[PDB]
Amino acid sequence: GLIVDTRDVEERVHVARKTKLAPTVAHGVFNPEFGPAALSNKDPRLNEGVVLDEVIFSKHKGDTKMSAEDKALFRRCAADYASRLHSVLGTANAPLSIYEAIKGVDGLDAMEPDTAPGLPWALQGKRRGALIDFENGTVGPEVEAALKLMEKREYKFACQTFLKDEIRPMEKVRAGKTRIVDVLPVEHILYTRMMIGRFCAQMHSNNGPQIGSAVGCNPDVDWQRFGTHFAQYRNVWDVDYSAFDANHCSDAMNIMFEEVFRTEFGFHPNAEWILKTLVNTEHAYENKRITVEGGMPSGCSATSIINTILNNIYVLYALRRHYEGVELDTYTMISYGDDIVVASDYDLDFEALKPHFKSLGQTITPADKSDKGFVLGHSITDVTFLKRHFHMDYGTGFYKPVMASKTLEAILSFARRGTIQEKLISVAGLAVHSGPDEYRRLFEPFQGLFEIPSYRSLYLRWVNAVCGDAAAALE
RNA sequence: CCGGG
RNA sequence: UCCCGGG
Repeated sequence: GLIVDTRDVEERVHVARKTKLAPTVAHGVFNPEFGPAALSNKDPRLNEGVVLDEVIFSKHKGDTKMSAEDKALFRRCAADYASRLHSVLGTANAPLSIYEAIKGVDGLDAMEPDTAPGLPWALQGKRRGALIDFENGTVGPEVEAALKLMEKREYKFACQTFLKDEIRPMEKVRAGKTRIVDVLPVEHILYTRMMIGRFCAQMHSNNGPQIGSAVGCNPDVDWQRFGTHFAQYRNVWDVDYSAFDANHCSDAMNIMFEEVFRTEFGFHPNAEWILKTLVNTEHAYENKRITVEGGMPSGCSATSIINTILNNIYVLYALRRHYEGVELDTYTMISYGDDIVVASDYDLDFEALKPHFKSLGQTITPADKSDKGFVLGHSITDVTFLKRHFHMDYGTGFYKPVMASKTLEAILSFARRGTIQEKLISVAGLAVHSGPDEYRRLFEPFQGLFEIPSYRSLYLRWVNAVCGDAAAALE
């Protein structure tokens, strides 16, 4: 987005400063080129003379304005995808009750009861539990008063910027490219869930190529579904974006919201209104307040869904801007926010689409670094989706999500205090797909120290997970 | 609590 | 932080 104003200010929102991610015994063995993001501006691991506060917001390069003709084209694409979407999900998009929005429904998990509340509550020193009753599914006066302002479209808010405490490639650590998290007020999250929660629930439940969304999928089971779909196409592309979230233009966001969340598709009028409050935002980071036009706040309710929907419209838009007679049948895709796999029998030229995506403010590049440009004839077994390759399991003949051993090494190399046992169990569920020898090697550092699930036990669990009756081949 | 986006 | 998936 475009920074329009950055006045310094009285009140101060102090972040975090130091990581909770401490090295494990595995770190000494694998010595990964990965470490915790820089959270302090004076982190010695940083490159000298590189201030952390600058690079955080460098992603805000501007808010691409589109022509009348590009907007009408985009409107057509948004409406075309919307048609497909609401056809599959139905039109029961009436507001969720307060209770439902808090407690969730089938396809939509309940709100986190003790996550950050946002502004202005964090300046008062107050937790989510004080504002909202998560067991009961009810709200205090302050939230109800905010609820009332949103009804009448008079509600205004600020986003609380947090530095993301996570493992990053050391190049990005040293370059100070710590990701941020735009924390919205808990009431904003609540109302958004009220306005579009059922839609979201339906999306999650209906995940797959048809709606072009993997939000809600379970890679253990769904890799067989997705893998077999995409293997039917002659060409598959693995597309990377540069700062996807920041670079959604005001025009694209507004038109997408206008076409997808219409009252004629069952939504309350304020579905459109509440989503449109994400366009022009005020961000609070320490003593500064930054006003941004364009871009999606990473950490609002349904950020993943909104990004996924945009991804879908972008691909349609870019193809129709370059080629003639392009429809939704012309290709297939699945995305998860900025992450995307696209396939087609037509030999599309994604190199030629680069400028057409640029007209939206988005920079596409191939997922592999080498080979200067996009290439034809790539298959499903060459691409990364959700940091997972599609490899055929030779025991069952099903697709399994394989993570790169270097990534698993990095994950296993760091942990927060007193979680190591728990993390190992969780990560073993990722690592089983790398096969027995690699599984043994990844956990070898932890032997004698923690309980490591046997390879065999997780393999049988998985064989049941994918279908179930494949397990019931007792010969 | 862990992974992914 | 938001969702998603798994304990």
